[PDB]
Amino acid sequence: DITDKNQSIDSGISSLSYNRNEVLASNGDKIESFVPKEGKKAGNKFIVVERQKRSLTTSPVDISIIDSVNDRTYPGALQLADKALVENRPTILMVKRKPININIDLPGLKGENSIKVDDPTYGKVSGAIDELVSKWNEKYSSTHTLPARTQYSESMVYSKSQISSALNVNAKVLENSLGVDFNAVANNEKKVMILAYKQIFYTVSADLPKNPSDLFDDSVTFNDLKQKGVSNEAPPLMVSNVAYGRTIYVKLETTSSSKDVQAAFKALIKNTDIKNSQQYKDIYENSSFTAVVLGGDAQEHNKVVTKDFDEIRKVIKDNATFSTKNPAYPISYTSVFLKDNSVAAVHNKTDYIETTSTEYSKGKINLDHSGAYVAQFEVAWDEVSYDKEGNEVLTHKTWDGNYQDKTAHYSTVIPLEANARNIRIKARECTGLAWEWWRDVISEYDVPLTNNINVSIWGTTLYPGSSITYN
Repeated sequence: DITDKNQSIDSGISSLSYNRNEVLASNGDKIESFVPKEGKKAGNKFIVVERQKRSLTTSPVDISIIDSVNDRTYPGALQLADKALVENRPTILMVKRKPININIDLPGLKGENSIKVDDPTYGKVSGAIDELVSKWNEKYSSTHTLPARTQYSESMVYSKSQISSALNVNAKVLENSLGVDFNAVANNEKKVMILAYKQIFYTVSADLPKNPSDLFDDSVTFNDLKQKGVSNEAPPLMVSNVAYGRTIYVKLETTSSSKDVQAAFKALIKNTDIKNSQQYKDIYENSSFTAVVLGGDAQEHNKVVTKDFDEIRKVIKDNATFSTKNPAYPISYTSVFLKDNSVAAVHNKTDYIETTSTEYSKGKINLDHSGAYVAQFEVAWDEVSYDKEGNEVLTHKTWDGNYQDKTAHYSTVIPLEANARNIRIKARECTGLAWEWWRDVISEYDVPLTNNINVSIWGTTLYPGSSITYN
């Protein structure tokens, strides 16, 4: 009973100012610059990046607990709604607890899947569930293993702050357990795709209280709570739900930049007969598949890393079976504002860059003048580069051998850089007054920058011959 006159328990709370749609918000990073496009030389290739702005906004209900085989949050715990909570390290409230009812979502129990907890508390709650669980085993004695509810999530990685909203997990976690090299994808060197195999066995639901005062014991006056920490910035919450099980986390990382990564990757995953593409096969060489299992009942720090995805597969699947006997650890939960008893949701909002790319393979041109006459060639193309605006800039370049007699069997190669475009070859036979007045023995326009563009002419002044193969 404070002099502030907000003495009644149900009064303090119900009369507590705040905005649910904020008190639990995680306004991400605030980026404001980059460059719409960029090419880059790295080995016998030409990299083309593109920088688009993206804004992934999400409002989660399903919050992931940090210390999987460890930290303990449960149906009843009362946690203030502050930033600590968001970082999976929520402050906690401990006052005298009046009885409550638990209920597990386990199958074939609708009607008898509910116990009471005379003294809401971890050990208490846990044990209860324990007894609850077993009781099931009893009703289902010829079954020791039942499938687990798998929830799939998946996405490439552009930022901690990005993958962190997409998959809905503390970014730190991934950065340690899966070991992410952000700055490598941030520079489009590495391309990462993370897998989210949330294994579910069941949950536990704490029956909603008609009123707050129905939780704390009468001896608990709202003012002790205003004291425990509550405020317009600490609206207490009750864990309305907890889901138990684990989570398989695969990481598909690579060094390529061939636009067909997410492609190859997905093809690989879904294991579609397209994954036998020679191109894919190459993108696969430069890729490492790491898969770990968090949550519980699984040798901590365990981990896999195979170039053969088949190995990642056995992992996942062999983690579907959910033993009813062995302990199931907490991995997800959903609290509720006492006051309005509405579901408490987090506000992840952030802008990030969407890297996009393609790779170009170098090539050279070989000329074969096994001709019974004299000829001059004219090879010209454009080298591409990108300005600060992300615009193409066509630098026109020509072979210094252009406009020059070449006799019975000549030989030369013309090294073209992987950023070569508008490639046109053209051999003109020298029967006439001058260049623009000779007959064309070959003239291919916009030739493709193949491994090798070989132009070979042959023939008689009168009866010329020519061809051009590609690799």
